[PDB]
Amino acid sequence: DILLTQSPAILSVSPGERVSFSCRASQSIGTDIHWYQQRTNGSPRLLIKYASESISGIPSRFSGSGSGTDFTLSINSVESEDIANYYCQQSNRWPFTFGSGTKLEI
Amino acid sequence: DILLTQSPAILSVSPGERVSFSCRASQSIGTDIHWYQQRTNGSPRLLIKYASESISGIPSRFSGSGSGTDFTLSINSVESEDIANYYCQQSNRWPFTFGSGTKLEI
Amino acid sequence: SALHWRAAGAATVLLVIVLLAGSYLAVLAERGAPGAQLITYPRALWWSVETATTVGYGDLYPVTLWGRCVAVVVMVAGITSFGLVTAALATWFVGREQERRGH
Amino acid sequence: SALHWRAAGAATVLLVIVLLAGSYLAVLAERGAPGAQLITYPRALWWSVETATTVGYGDLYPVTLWGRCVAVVVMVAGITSFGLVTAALATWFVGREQERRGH
Amino acid sequence: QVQLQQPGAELVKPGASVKLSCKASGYTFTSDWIHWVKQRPGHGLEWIGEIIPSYGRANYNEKIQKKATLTADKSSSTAFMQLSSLTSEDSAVYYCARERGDGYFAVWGAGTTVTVSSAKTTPPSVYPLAPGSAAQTNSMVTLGCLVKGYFPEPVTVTWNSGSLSSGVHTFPAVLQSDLYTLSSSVTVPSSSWPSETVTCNVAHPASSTKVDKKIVPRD
Repeated sequence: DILLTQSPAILSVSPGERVSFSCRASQSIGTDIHWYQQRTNGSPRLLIKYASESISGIPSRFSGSGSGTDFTLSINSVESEDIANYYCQQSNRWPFTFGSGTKLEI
Repeated sequence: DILLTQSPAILSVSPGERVSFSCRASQSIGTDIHWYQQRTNGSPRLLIKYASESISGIPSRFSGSGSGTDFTLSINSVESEDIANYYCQQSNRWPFTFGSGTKLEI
Repeated sequence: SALHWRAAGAATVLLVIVLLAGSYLAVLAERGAPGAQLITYPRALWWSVETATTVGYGDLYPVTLWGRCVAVVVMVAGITSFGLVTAALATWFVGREQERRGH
Repeated sequence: SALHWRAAGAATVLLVIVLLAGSYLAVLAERGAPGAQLITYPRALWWSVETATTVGYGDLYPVTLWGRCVAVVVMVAGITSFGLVTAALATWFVGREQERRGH
Repeated sequence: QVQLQQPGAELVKPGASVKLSCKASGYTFTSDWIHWVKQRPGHGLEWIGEIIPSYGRANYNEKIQKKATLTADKSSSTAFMQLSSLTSEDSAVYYCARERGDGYFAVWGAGTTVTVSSAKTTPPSVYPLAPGSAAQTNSMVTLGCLVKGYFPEPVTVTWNSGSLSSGVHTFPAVLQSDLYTLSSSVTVPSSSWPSETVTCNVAHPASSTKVDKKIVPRD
């Protein structure tokens, strides 16, 4: 089963600065990585699919890059509403698996 | 995306001595590695293609070897005009990527 | 419209049905098998095409008994289908060649 | 010159056109897809040949929808083409076998 | 050759955009891709993106903030890169290069220095540097010229419109109160000057200015 590593666990940034969250897969999964945002007391929300594809409803501020094992979710100019836990999830191989999560802190 | 590692960053050699620049790819890319020379204030110049193929115009002094992940650009008998930054570049997988560069110092 | 053309038409429709049913059933067979990659519908559909044409790309293949059973039907449908188009073209040329000798 | 030979000739020309157009369009489909290897013209051309002959080497294959759409056309052109040469040889032998019974 | 012609410089106000040009010559194929590469001072090469002019499709580096839009004009064999909403992060040399669809950049343009700054363009002042009266000459002599109070970068200094190349140093500019200064040095056999003329030529792309200055002995 594919292990998703999200290091570091916490990421501090100043307002308006660019931030990158990392997701590493234990073996190559092409671009089958999806990213969710979960605010305090909220359910997860899909942000990016297949590593780089926009979802309608999501601020242009969010983007994704990577293929194989090394994946990155980026926010250009962070703001308060971005404060949440961010998870990655693979769909290359059964079963689907989640990353342990990274908290954004401003 | 394929990471190209060029270590060390600086390489000191004495005049007329043989020198080898290393380029390591994060996964196998066969022989899809190309080498450029960039002198101070100059644009890049292709030296070697597909790991080992001569370009006309390039001194015989230059050569290339390697396949998979480990690639080497060599100069037999360095001379002053060789003083430059040397970059590697992969064309195995999209997107194309560059090595961080190695400076030759005599 | 001659049998061989009706049949080729039929085999094409029947092969597209087999490729869609096969997509759906491969995913249904393969989910629950740890390591399986044939587990989303779109690439299942690509898989079913490269199986029917016997391209053997090797980027996706089933690892369970029912996935492999599904795979066999898709391959057979693909080789029969494309064999039937060949037979249909043979018939056409044999005909055009009878006429061209006033038989 | 008989239909079956004109047709085989035609199918060969048409397949070489498909292999070149396919080379060009695969690269055009696949560049911009991170991880794609089907992104230079020469190996695209090798890819198109191993696809048309359904060799399924597994050294190169498309990962995008439009690359796979291009791949399907190449495979179909390759299997039809080579099926049509088979039909053409069937016609030739059926003829040579009519004559050999004074029909 | 010159296969790829780029403008030497563009000054851009922070927030503003700019279109870089890249006019191709030599052989053009349907297969040709035009690439753009970003190099920040003292940093390496960064692949920005690619366009195929024959079809007009473009792909971009996902891993970086999308600043660019690539277009091409089939008729004028020119590829364009629209960089929009720039900041000082975007100050860099942008190269264009041509790839035959076989994976390697056969040929590069000379690169466009893009400077993001609020400061005014200023042409340089060029000053001779001839030795003093009391300086003793060797078999060689050293002359120079002082290029100061220009913005933005770069300038190109040549000697005797480019015919003098052996014995030439141009120092990197230093930046002081939103104006740059550098100097360049030339060494010629002491016999050959001033009987043979020695002229520095100073091009400042950003101001479309080129000036000569003859170096003559102090009167």
